[PDB]
Amino acid sequence: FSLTKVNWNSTQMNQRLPIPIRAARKVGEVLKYVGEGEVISADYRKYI
Amino acid sequence: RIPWRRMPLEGEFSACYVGISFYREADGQQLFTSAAQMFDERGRGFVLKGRRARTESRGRHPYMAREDAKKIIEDVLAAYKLHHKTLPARVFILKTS
Amino acid sequence: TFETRIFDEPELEFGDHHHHQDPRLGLSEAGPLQTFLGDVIKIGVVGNSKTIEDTRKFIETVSSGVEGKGEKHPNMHPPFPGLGNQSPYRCRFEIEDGATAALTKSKLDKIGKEPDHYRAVEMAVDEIIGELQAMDDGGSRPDVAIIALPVKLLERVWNAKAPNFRGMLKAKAMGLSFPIQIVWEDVIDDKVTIPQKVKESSSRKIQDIAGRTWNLMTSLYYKGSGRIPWRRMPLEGEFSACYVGISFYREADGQQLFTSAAQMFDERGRGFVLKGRRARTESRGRHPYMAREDAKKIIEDVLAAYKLHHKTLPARVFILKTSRFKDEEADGIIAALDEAGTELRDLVWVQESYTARILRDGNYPVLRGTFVDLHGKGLLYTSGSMPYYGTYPGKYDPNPLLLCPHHTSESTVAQLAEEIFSLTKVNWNSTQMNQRLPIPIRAARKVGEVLKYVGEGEVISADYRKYI
Amino acid sequence: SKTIEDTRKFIETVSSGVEGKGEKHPNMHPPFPGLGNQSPYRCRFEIEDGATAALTKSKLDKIGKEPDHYRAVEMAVDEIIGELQAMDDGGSRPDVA
Amino acid sequence: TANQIIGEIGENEVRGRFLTLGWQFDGRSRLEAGIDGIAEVMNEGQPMARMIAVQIKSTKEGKYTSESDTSFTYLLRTQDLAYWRGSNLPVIVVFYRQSDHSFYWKEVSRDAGPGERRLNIDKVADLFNASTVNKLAALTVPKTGLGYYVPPLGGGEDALINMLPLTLPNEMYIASTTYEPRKAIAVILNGDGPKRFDWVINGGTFWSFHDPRTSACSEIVDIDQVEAINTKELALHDDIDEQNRFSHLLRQTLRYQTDSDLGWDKDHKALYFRAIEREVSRNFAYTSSKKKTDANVVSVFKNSKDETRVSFVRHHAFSPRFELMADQWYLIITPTYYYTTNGYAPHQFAAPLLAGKKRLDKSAALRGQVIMWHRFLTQPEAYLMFGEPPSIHLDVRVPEDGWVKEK
Amino acid sequence: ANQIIGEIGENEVRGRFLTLGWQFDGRSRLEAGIDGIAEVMNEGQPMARM
Amino acid sequence: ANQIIGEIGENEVRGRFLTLGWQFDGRSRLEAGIDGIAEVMNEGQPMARMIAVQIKSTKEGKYTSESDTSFTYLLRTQDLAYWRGSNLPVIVVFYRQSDHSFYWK
Amino acid sequence: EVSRDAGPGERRLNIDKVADLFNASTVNKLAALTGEDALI
DNA sequence: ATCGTCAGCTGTGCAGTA
DNA sequence: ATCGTCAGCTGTGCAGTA
RNA sequence: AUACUGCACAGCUGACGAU
Ligand SMILES: [Mg+2]
Ligand SMILES: [Mg+2]
Repeated sequence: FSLTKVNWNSTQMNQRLPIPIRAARKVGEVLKYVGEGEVISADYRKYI
Repeated sequence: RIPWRRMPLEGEFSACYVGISFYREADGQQLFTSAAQMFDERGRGFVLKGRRARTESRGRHPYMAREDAKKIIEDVLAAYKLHHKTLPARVFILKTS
Repeated sequence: TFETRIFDEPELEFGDHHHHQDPRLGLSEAGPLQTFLGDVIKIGVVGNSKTIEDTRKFIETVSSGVEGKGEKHPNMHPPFPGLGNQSPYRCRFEIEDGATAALTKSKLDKIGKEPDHYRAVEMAVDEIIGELQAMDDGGSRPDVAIIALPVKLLERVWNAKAPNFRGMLKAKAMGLSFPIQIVWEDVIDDKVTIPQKVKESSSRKIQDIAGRTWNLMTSLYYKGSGRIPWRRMPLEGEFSACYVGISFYREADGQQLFTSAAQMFDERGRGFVLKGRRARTESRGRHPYMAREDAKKIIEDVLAAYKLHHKTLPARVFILKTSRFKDEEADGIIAALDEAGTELRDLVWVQESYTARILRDGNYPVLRGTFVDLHGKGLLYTSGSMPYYGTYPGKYDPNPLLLCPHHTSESTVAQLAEEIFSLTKVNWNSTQMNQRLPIPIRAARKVGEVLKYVGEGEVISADYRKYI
Repeated sequence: SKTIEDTRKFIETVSSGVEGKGEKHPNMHPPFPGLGNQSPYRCRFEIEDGATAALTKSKLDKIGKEPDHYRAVEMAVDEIIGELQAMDDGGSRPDVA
Repeated sequence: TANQIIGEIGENEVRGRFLTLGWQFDGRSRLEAGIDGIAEVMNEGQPMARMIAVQIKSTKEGKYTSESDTSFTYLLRTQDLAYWRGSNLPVIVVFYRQSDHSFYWKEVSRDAGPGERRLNIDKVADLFNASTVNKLAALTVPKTGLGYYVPPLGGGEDALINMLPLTLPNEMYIASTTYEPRKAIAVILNGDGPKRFDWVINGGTFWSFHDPRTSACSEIVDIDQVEAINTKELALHDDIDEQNRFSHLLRQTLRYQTDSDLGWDKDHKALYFRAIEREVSRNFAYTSSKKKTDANVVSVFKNSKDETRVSFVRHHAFSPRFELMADQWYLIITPTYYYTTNGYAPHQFAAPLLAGKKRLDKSAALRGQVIMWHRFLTQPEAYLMFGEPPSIHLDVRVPEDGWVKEK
Repeated sequence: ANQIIGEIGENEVRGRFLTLGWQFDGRSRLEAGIDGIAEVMNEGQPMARM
Repeated sequence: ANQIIGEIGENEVRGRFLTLGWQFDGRSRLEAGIDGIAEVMNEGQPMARMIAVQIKSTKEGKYTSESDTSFTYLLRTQDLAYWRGSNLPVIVVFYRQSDHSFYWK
Repeated sequence: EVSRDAGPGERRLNIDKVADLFNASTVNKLAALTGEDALI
């Protein structure tokens, strides 16, 4: 419950999922279309 | 630079938080695994980042195997020990399966 | 020309995250670092009937604001705020009516006939420890003990004419819950014509009635409550470090020599821990120099005691030793370190003299902390003139302690000089600002001074409350 | 460590003006004006403390002990690159290293 | 007119004199006639939130009431005193001189104390300038002093250091030796002519800076030629015992070749000043130009009441060491006293005589002792040449300029 | 226009201070937080209170 | 540090100006470009009507191509277009801390 | 106004609109400084 | 896979900053 | 094996609180 | 012995070498 409003894409307190689940889902959404041999970045700003 | 972070409590051990989640392939019916490896900085900061790797599919199941789970934890521990110059005292793992 | 640096005065942590360079002011302004739950401290007392009563009136009278020596320079002798509603310790202190010891006046004249003095110290201290054990047996256990000696029982136990005192009685007292505190009557009575031992003089002039109560109470509060008065602050980017210091004490008679040590580090919450070691430190040699075995043992011990509390391993190890760093034991130290895995290392040596005695233009001596790098040997002035006071506390010839780091160390000498300058007023004895020799060697001297004659049974309590 | 302290000292010294070599051929040796209001860049350089990589002496000792020429330079280069990569991934990104 | 314009240019110039060491003098409207703008104390880019009320008078040109370079016995009024005491902020008094553009301030407050008629004794050492600025910092902080204080106000002063650099000679001489040192001292003692002893002998070879046939005979040395080695190739590989042998070489060099040959004490260390005759004074005023010559070297102290008995006589002593601090030598000094009852027979009670003056007050003469001792040693062959210690730079100064001297 | 609104706010603050007959004098922009100095008088009683 | 050197340079240049009169106001902190307004004194009465003055102060250190006889300064064309469209002459001065080199251009 | 009491500072000033006015009324104030049962 | 002829282009290092 | 040179290394007493 | 400052004094240590 403490790790809930750490998500920086929004500003509401009406957040249900915690930050690591949301970050993992957004990382996967962006990673869905990346082909093999391309460059993937560890920077979080490329995913939100 | 990060706008805000949760307040750490007093007296708690050092720890790193790892999520886990899955996603599809947008043409076929498969599933991957992808996640972040967040923890607390040495000063006043928060490190939220992914990993520079893509896990393979290995079947249409939302559960991994005993060959990349060890690798993920090794990467998290190496990323913590490169910055804090020591290994942490606690590992927190969150999963959707 | 020679390069130099200066350092601002380091602060001390207190209650409410408060940082200040003046521990009296920080204690009086923000309370202790760790407050006590109950507002009670029970203190034992050994003495004749005159010392108990005026001790009670002393405890009563200090609770109303005993002022300093004078109105001028109002900050080296500050006004004591008392023990009521504004206390530096925020707790009350009292003598319970179950610790009111007295001494027999029968076994004196045949002691005054003086057949032997070693047997005299033996029977006197055996009676003292017997009374303390009989006090701790009942349901009137005190948190501390005052061992204020009778005058004739002391004058003829110190200059009994080769005796020893102030620590041998502790050396046969590692079995009592309360850590004892011997107090000579010089401030407890504060009127008696005390002799000056060898030089037949009037008395030892001490000070006024503010700073005495201040540092005495501070020592009593640490020794009684178990809570800790102060610590230095971490920095936003500091790694994890442990401080170990080694001293080179003599025998009980002074032919062989043994090596004592200390240990300190931080806490997981808001605290500081300073321990000795509950083991013997035998010689295996005669010349005053280290061995591989003792250095490896103390390094393994400090690593184990850090991992017991923090559940991690420290990223930095700091050693302050009073002799040459040679490879006969540095191999053991380094091997124990990468056996653990600690990355940053430091090995600093002290006591090289006649190196620099820098002066200034004016009348006063140098400031507190003028550090100079003499092409590797960094000399610093832990004492000197001091601006918040407005005066110069000190007589003449302030010694610039220098740092000779071993070449295995990974840091610059200026950074280590700043770190040791932040590690001067951190020991839990008295409230004095100037502390030339650092705490890791200070505590090592303080444990070796009681270990140099008894280690035969009665293993030490490493809680440091019986070492001040 | 010593390289970092001398780098900070170098920046601090050269930010406050630098004298010319001599009066012989003045256009060959013009004086540096420093990063003040007379700066020939209209910007200033600062070394933030949140990202600064100090190299431990154990790793340098291991570098100076390898007899093989190729892999020693390779591992030194790779270690520096890993330090800079972990510098980049965090929230303490510098403009130039 | 004249007075108003010269007063406003005076307040402009003292605003600049405020500004030259921080001290942001923020002005105000002139509608009080007796207080200027409020100054705010600052410390090297950081304001310290400390403020001083300032007031400035018009000008001072030429001579005035008891005007002098040091005395300046000027007296002010008494009507303004209450006007200058009915205040909370510490009001400071300011005047301006057009002769050397200087600025007068020597008073802040007296707490309702009529001290004569407001004496302004100025230019004794320095006026309101870069020197003695902590006299302005310790104004709003009173003698009550709970926790508040002021750090030293910047400045930056030089300071001396007490090791004299040495320039050693160019050559050194070695030879073979098949003898013993107890024979050497015997032939030195029982020999006929004059002799010196600026040599040492190790177990295998010779160690000196003199001839195969020295002025102190040649019996101890061999019949072979001594070998000429330059001093820039000397023991620079290993074996600090060779450095110890060079130390004994330089030890005998300083012991048997000095200026106005002294005696060599073994109580403190090294050398000490002698007595020229039977219990007489010993001054030897000398200087390296400047404007002050030497004050004292050796004095005679007598009994307080028993005039027919002498108490003691003290001389000055020091002890050089051996430190190759980065291939550059340094002789290290320790100024101490040595006591006797006649100048030749050693004192049996010299322990508490070193204290006293070491106990009484501050140093107040250690700089002078360092200066005269560094000038004393810088004056057939001498086999030595001495230099001058460096002066290091500090960013901080002691606030004793703003403090009170010891009484 | 942040300097403009800061200056007009300072001037109007000084005007409301002074229309009741209370002194207030601003400072330069070399400060940090101390935006001015105020001394109080009432019916011509200007004591040196800061 | 460089913010206070400009203020003290302006103050002492004004002290030089007020030395022989030359009534100078300075500006507030709202100014941009041109500094305060000054006049010329005539033996104790402001006979001159008005003129504009601008301060320019620098630290210790020589100027560009300064070799014992001269130096050079370059002017931004925004400032030049600012002063060209005006109703008052302007003057430009220099630094004062080496040997108080108040110059007029 | 901010106080000078011992300890920490007092941030987060709360200002009302009744007695904090800068009119002639409040001139001399700053001049004195010198459970529930649910079911599843 | 070698040897003279001519014609030109990259690595690797030392003084000297005129 | 005590005498010299050189560097520590460790124990005991006064005083003055500026 | 509240300590922590210098001073003075004493003992001890190791580094080289002999008629
Ligand atoms: Mg988005
Ligand atoms: Mg004690």
